[PDB]
Amino acid sequence: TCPFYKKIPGTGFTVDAFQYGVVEGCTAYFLTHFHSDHYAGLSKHFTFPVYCSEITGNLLKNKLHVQEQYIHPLPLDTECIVNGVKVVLLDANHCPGAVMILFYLPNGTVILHTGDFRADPSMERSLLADQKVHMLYLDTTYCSPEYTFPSQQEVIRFAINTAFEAVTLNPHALVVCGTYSIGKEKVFLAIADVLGSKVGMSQEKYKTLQCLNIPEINSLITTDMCSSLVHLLPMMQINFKGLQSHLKKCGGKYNQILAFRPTGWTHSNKFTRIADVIPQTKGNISIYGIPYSEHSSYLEMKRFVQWLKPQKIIPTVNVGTWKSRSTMEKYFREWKLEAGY
Ligand code: NI
Repeated sequence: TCPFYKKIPGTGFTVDAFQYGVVEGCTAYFLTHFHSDHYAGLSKHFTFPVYCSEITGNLLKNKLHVQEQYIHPLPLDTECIVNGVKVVLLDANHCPGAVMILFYLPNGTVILHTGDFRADPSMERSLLADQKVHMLYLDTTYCSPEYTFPSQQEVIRFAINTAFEAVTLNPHALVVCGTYSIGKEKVFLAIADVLGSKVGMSQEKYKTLQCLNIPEINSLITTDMCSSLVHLLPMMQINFKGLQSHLKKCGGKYNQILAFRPTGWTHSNKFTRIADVIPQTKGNISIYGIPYSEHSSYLEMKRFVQWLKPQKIIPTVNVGTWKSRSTMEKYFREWKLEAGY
């Protein structure tokens, strides 16, 4: 049965609620983004209206085979009426296609559902600037001050400089990047661009990338692994055994692997600057963990919320333990007392 923090009161609507069967009274199911914990339950047999971005709708049709008649894509930054209620989709600065949803309830209440997001000051000049929000359903993934990490731009500067140095010292090195979902495409696209290579990958992952409206993509990716010196592999294979095995398959073209694992936060963020990051090495194989996040840091989250000044906050992440819920509630009250709302 569908939990309360996935229901929008005063509407027939649910958010990211596909794993509960037919939800009683739901007339439209919104999907914020194409990540498995959020789409869990959708397939070609789904027969209710799904509201989402254009990119999410390309993935629903091609990857999960949802029939076209039930997919309702909306443009961003545009007031739309759905089943008699005004809504707006806003860019979430998460993975490709990911949105926040503003609902303008018939009674005058305004609700923002962030989905998954990485808060940014640019959001302070979207259509959020123009009116008050009563309720915030918030992505609280990293809602604790110990969660620090660098900007995406610093992380990509590190990756590009590292890969270019390596391959210029040894033209026979291969670069490998891990993946398990959409998101974090800048990692492998930026490295391939500095090296003058396309990115090589499986047919399944090429298919997923072709749904994402990325400009000039045919110029950047390929299924011909032999023509490429940046390969994508599943995240589970990014270890010394899996990489050894891959190097065997390359027919003696290469004699060294430099590999990247984009993670979210890890506790090595509590000690080490991005500049100081070092790999794990065994023989001719080196693996770097790089903290490329598509969720808000604590500080980014706090800034957004203190700007928005919501009357009530409903967390959507870390909701399963009393200790988590109490920690989050304490920071929300600190933020409100400090800012004065
Ligand atoms: Ni996500």
